[PDB]
Amino acid sequence: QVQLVESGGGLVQPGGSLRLSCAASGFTVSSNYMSWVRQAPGKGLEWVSVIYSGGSTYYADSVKGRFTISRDNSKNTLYLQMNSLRAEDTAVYYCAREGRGDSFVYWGKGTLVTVSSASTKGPSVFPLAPSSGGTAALGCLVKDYFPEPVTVSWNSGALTSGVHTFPAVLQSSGLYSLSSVVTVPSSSLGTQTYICNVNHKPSNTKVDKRVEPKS
Amino acid sequence: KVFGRCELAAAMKRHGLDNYRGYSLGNWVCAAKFESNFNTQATNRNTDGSTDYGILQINSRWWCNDGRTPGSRNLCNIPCSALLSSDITASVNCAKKIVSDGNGMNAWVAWRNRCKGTDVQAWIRGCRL
Amino acid sequence: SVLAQPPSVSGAPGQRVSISCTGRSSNIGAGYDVHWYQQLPGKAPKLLIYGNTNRPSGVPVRFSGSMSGTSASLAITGLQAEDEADYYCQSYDRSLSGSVFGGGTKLTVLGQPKAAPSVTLFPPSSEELQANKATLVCLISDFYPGAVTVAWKADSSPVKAGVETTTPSKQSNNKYAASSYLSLTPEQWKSHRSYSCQVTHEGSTVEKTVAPTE
Repeated sequence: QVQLVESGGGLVQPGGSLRLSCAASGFTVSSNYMSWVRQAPGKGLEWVSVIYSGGSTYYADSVKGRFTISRDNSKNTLYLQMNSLRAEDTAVYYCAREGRGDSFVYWGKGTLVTVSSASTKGPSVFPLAPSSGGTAALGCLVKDYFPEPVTVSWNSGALTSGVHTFPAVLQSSGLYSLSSVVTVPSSSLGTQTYICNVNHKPSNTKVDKRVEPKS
Repeated sequence: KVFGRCELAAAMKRHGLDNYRGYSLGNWVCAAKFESNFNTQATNRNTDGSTDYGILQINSRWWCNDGRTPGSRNLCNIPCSALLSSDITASVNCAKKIVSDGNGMNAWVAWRNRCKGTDVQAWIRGCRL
Repeated sequence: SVLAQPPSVSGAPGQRVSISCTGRSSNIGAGYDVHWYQQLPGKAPKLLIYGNTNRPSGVPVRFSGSMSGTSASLAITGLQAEDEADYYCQSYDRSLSGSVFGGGTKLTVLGQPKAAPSVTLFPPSSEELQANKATLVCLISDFYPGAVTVAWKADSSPVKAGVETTTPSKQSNNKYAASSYLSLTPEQWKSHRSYSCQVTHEGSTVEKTVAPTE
């Protein structure tokens, strides 16, 4: 019943600004201790900021004077205004509801924030046609993009069973590549349409690719 | 003197602690319960040479002067003896200063552990304030 | 650091393990309670222990906490495969004026059931070849432990140029996945009778082959 939904994350350049939101349900943000915790890729948890039920605010020294925590009582939403963003601010940002003694009892799923001066590159999408017992594997190659992430869906969300989107590879070039593969019944190949929907928000890329059997 | 829960809540409200520095009254009552068990004469000596005095357990290294602590600061400009009075005025006035130092009510270790993020207003519930 | 944890801890199924959390006089040593968190792969952290020793709802009895002086510990008895995760201790520091986390401990359960990798190899698509590019896609899934070696071959010759391989990471099912990419020119692709992607995992080998003749 208690839910925390964060949004507002994305790519921004050094010195840039971004505002994160955390929409709450099943409790009132105004009468609770709410906090922001971040986690840089492959790194540990780092406490960022807190807002007490009474309105007092506290910040980690690393974001002091740059980040501002606040809440909107009518919208039951928590905010994190981030200014003068630096490369080292790149992390998954979690919204948390505190329990007794600043224990973090409920966490959101996190929103990714990337701070980079590198140029944004949209991916090139290629079908991975099933070749010629009972099942066939087909997919999409999402080639040479920056930064992370890319989301892949199949048949606009209709196809979910046997879908595996693999973690991306970070190549020598500095560009990423990933693949998404769906295991399907071989008898469906002549009839069922398979479209991978690739979304890369930083480059505003929204591409649908038909994966048909080869001839 | 050992205060009753509601008796202390009334006294603390009369000394302007309700919402002082954004902390509702129940936070103050809860902090005194877990710090001194509502005893104005509670005295706790620490291994470092400092002592915590009274109902809100105010520390002799930073806030009050007891003349026993090496490197004492006396930031509340009061003898530690004034903090053992049955009259909470001196303890309240010093707590108002402590809560304004960079830690908020976290300065009271027992408040952070037992009161912070709990239903603190249960500590003033049933009282005729 | 303000809170220190060992970067890694390992034990066998059924074993008792403990993860230490070393604080200072401004946090644990000041009397501030320690909280513990378990972070499963691809998931947000979840509260495991609160107020030094308390278990929230759903946390098994095999998880216990202890705390005295400037240190706290997390003990795990009857270690199971499901315990593999990143563990974090947390306290409050009065010098920094805020909540503080330890660096985290990665827990490995050495001896849980071994799972052989499944391999899918894709040749370059005609769409990519028509664009004068070529990529071979080798997808490795459902393996445990996470260590794998990928060896690419053009006929019987090993190929290392233009190879990009991921560091393996956990899937939702608690098994690993990895990918290997071999970039070639359309001319290089057409010059060989076959290309192979071979995955070595413990003493096992799974190999898939693609032929440019189609």
